[PDB]
Amino acid sequence: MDHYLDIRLRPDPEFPPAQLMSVLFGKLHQALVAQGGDRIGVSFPDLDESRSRLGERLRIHASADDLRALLARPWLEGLRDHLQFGEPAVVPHPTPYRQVSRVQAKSNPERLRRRLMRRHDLSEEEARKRIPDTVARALDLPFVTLRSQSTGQHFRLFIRHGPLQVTAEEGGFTCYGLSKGGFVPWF
Amino acid sequence: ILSTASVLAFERKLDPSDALMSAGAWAQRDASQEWPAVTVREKSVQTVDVANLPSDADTLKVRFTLRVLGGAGTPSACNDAAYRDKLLQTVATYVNDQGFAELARRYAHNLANARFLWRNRVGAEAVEVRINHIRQGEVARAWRFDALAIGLRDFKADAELDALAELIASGLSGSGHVLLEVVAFARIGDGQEVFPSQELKSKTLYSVRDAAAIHSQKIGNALRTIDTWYPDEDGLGPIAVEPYGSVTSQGKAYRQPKQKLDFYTLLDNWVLRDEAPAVEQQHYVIANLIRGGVFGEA
Repeated sequence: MDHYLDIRLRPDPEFPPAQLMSVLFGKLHQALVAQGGDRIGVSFPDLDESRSRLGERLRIHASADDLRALLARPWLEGLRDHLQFGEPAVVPHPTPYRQVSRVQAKSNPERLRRRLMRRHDLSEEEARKRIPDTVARALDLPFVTLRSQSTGQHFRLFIRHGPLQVTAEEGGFTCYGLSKGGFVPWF
Repeated sequence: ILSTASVLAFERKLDPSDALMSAGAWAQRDASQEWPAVTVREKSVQTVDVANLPSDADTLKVRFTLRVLGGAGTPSACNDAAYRDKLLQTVATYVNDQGFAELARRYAHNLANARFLWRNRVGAEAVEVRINHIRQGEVARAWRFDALAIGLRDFKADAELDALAELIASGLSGSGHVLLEVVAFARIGDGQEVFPSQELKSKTLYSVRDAAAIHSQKIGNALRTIDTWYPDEDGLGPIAVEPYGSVTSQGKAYRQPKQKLDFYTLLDNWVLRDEAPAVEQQHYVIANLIRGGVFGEA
């Protein structure tokens, strides 16, 4: 999109930036379910690939009316004293483009064993011989930790910012602001 | 010569209790005396202790009592009699120039915004704090604040907050017994996770009697976040009043002893060699004396 809003974490004595980053991402996800649509995507400008850090900025990309609607909604109630806003402003030009997609992994071999039990009626030893322990993949990606409201689990949502492309293509976003095809301007 | 005392123990003024967290539904906060307590239940991940609301409850009621004592400059143990007399005279000239007025304004602010709701506040929808002054057991004066309208960063003047600050002033000056019952409701959501204090199977949560709770020292550390007079870079807000005023989350210690802004050099300049610092730094010194502790050498 052509408009962006930069949301920076204020430094807090009581909270690390990753905790406030996760809470802001969670309330943003609830705001995108409350809004609907696939037109709104996010980006993390001070990302550090070396230490796997998301920084302390979130850059949301949408139209201008969407950003001005999201300024005055109750998804920022309780977070306004931990954050500072810029203005919804036009993206500078030219900028490279990159994708912001969630990267899931097979980090629980036992869950895949239970899936093979449910789909092939096998046993525990058949699943453990068919799925060994070496298939687990640990990620060198920064992440936010959310709690679901439908189910009662807490999960690390790992994020990877894709390679820089000189142009953007058409694609929608999920209700997490993440790329299901769409691209955001990286600056 | 008047060297500093070899022992000083200041007793803790502003005594809080352990903050009992219960649960219920919003819009019936006025009947929240028989609300079921948030229980610490164990679950398997290793096993951890988690604390959630009930699935039909969207409000966390954290309740504690706060006792404001008064007699702040008087130490509970002190070797040198002349040092004790000089420090008592110093605090007496402080209270004579200015009462516990800015300090109680900031303490009343940290009671007003529900900062003692530590992690139960950053994702809340609407927070309401009710503060009852309890005299002879029933009530003496009732307060009610929108804790999300009152920010964590700005100490803004208010008509009711002036009254609560006058009450904490009359407590800290020793001119009256002050006991405040501080409840606080937090719209977190149906069955959302609450965050009681954490004990030392990896994670154990604090519970008093089958009921989750925040430690009393955590509530007291949330009340002490009034220090705005440290050398402020980075846009950080108020910090908790400590000697060599440090934040363990950021890993950085402001008011370093290299500069002359820690508690100890300020107190030694104010008491021994009569170098009275600025009004803000002496507010910080008196906030340390209200905090209490062991200030003395070996």
